[PDB]
Amino acid sequence: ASMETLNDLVTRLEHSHPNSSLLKDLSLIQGNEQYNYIKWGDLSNSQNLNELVFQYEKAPYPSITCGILTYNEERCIKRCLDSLGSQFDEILVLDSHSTDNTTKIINRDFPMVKVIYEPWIDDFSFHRNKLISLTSSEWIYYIDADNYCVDSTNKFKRVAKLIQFLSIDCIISPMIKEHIGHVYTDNRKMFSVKKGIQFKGKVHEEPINADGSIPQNITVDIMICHDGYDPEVINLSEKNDRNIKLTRQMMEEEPSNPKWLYFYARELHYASEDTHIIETLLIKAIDLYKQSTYKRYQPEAILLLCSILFQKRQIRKLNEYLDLLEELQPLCSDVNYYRSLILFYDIRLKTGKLLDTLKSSELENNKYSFIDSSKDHIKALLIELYCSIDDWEGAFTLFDELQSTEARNKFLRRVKTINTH
Amino acid sequence: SMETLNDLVTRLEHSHPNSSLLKDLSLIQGNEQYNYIKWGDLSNSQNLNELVFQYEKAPYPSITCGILTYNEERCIKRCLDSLGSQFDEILVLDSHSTDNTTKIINRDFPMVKVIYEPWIDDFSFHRNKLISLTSSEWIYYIDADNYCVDSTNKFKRVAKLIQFLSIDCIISPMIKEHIGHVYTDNRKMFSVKKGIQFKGKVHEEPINADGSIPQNITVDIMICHDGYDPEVINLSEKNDRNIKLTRQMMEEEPSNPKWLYFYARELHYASEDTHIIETLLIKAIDLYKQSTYKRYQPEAILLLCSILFQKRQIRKLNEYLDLLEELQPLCSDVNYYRSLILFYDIRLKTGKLLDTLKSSELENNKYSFIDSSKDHIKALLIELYCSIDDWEGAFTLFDELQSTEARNKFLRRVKTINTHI
Ligand SMILES: O=c1ccn([C@@H]2O[C@H](COP(=O)(O)OP(=O)(O)O[C@H]3O[C@H](CO)[C@@H](O)[C@H](O)[C@H]3F)[C@@H](O)[C@H]2O)c(=O)[nH]1
Ligand SMILES: O=c1ccn([C@@H]2O[C@H](COP(=O)(O)OP(=O)(O)O[C@H]3O[C@H](CO)[C@@H](O)[C@H](O)[C@H]3F)[C@@H](O)[C@H]2O)c(=O)[nH]1
Ligand SMILES: [Mg+2]
Ligand SMILES: [Mg+2]
Repeated sequence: ASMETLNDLVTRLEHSHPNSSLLKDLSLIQGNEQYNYIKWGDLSNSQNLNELVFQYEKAPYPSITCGILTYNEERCIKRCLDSLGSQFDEILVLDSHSTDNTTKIINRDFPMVKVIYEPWIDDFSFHRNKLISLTSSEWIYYIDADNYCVDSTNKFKRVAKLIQFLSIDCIISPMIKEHIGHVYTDNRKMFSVKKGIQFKGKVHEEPINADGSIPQNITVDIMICHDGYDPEVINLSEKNDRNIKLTRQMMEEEPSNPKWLYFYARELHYASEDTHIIETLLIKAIDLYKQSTYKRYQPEAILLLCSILFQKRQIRKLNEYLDLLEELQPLCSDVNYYRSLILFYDIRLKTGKLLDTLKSSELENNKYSFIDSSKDHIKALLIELYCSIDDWEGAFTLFDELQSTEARNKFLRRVKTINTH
Repeated sequence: SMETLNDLVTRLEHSHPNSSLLKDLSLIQGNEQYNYIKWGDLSNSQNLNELVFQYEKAPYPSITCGILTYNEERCIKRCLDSLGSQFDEILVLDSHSTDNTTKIINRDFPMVKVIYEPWIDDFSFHRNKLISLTSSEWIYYIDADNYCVDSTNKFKRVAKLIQFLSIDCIISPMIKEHIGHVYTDNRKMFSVKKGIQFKGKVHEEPINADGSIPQNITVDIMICHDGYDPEVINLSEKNDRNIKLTRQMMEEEPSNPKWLYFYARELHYASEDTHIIETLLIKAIDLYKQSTYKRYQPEAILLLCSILFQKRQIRKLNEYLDLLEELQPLCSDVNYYRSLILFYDIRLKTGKLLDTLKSSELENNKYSFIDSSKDHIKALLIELYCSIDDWEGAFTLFDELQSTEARNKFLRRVKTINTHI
């Protein structure tokens, strides 16, 4: 009863059965090489592998309930429901007594959907834990009313079947694409309801194991869209205020929990509040993380602080927090991202000083050339320096001053390419 | 009592802003150099009044315009038309043109006198023969591929002024090449009463009767030249002519650096071995040490510098920049080259930064908590590409971006660039 990774199993099947349902389901799991499973024999024996593949073939699909919180979502509720298809065995909408057409649109166009009511009490976990309560299926998947699936393809059913069949203990995250096109992978939206999992936290809630441990998240190749942060459609300030209210509530409940300090900092940052207050909150959070087994968001907190420190040019302090992050997360790309930002800033600074020194040492200061009386060669070098530091206005300005054809070409060439290309 | 031409200009700018004297003085560029003898005290408004009226009243010296021609049917009329009726005598010395050159002159310009003299590979001999044939006080030389922009009687005025103030010099109009570059030390106009003679078979120049090198004064007269326009002229043919005559001068006057500079320059135009050119120029610069003749040394040093910069011999380049600074403290080209060195090193740094980031962080199991797609890193690389003027690389990565927040900076650059057209 050996154990190997999902990726190891993938390899075998990519030789043995490239059209097996098992391989097709496995390849929905991202980061396959993480995560282990237990085999019940020698799978390099082609008979045993055929029996595994065939046993997956005829295994049942777990039942899955889709749970949806609603409050005043007439804008998008139909978009949401239509995107789900017919995968799910049940669709519960827990509505907080909407005064728009939300429930009318549901009753009218979606008679299969069950609508339950529960008044809002400023606790996302309470509402989501109520949906768990009402679920008949083996699994739940949560989608929000301002979300919609692109490529349904029965992938929810398939993922549930695979995870259950291979006895993997986890929460499942689809990918969630914001309206700007940025994709989030740690969402924690789909799990079995038979293990005593409960959400905790009034906002920025997450699923917690019944023993209080933090479950492993596995991201799957299912794309969900969101427009809840699109300023053309919604009042971003209203939601930022909702989040601040509930985050503050959570801080009062759970001081010394760094999670809420980070989110408080993050929300004040969206509202363009005093960065020194944000800075102090993040420093306190990072310090609190050291008392905590809970590590989620520590990287994100360090990186928000970094963004502020870089902006304030506190390079020494910034490097100390990058070093800390490098230690906590050896393979995190963001460290060298920031190390690179520091280097580039200094490069542009050096360039700017060179430009200024040249300009004002031969600012027509009587001094004479032997290469060009018009000093167009110096002007042309200054132009290159301007483009180098992304000061195109200064470039265009001095370009107009050029009294030549050879001097003008280098810039004209470059400009032509941009318009066309 | 003696003072500068600039001093007289100052006095007159207050007293007599419409005097001929001041109008004529202002044709002289670099007035602050050069001196003259006042006759007493010009802070007296009557003395100055008399000087002014004396100048108003003084005669214009006679000027002959001398032109060498060989097969200039293309441009001889453009040339003669541009001269106007200024001159007291126009002499063409023709080397037995086979084209229509002299027919055009005799048909369309009957007052012009045409003399013939077989070409003997010696520009000085031909120019001195023009001196012999001159009836005026002054000679001004123009070539057949030259044409005055706007006469304005400036030649007669310059001659009047220089003679009235007893200034000992050669006169240079400004000569503007087809590319748009202006040369100021051409040495084309002087009195034929002082035993001046041209020397050198090519790149010839006027020499005082005692062997000394006259002072050059540039005047605000624009002359155009298209004799280096490859559209119209066979440059290689002209280059071969000059190398031949230049080699003859090196045999006559070895150890005269002038001819080493010109031989190097000509071999360079013809893309000959840069090591040979370098060796010639180093030799020339070393011969300058032995000579009071300093003309073309700055140009020799700068040609060498161009070559050394191209070969990336930065230490040697800096020695020759330091020499040029010691010789020409106020020459702008030293700082130009010092800036080129620093800009090149900066771009190298930027290039290595780009290469290091891209190779360590893209597509290789390192992860981000900022953006899982790594578009923030790609966005920074795009910035680096633009900084070093590699837009094609920038365009390529730009297309990989999925976030519009990531796209924004490059889009606005390009958008703002676009509106400037
Ligand atoms: O009083 C209320 C307010 C909202 N709702 C519903 O709950 C869902 C919450 O998502 P909403 O779009 O409002 O919050 P958002 O900031 O976009 O979501 C994140 O933040 C949420 C809160 O942490 C999280 O649940 C979500 O998954 C994140 F993406 C949505 O479908 C609302 O209709 C409600 O029923 N009653
Ligand atoms: O065999 C010949 C060849 C040319 N000529 C004439 O001499 C003049 C100068 O020649 P050209 O303009 O071709 O020489 P270029 O290289 O442009 O002039 C420089 O180089 C010249 C050579 O030092 C210098 O005189 C000139 O002022 C510089 F700008 C021009 O008007 C020709 O028609 C000639 O009469 N017999
Ligand atoms: Mg939402
Ligand atoms: Mg010419």
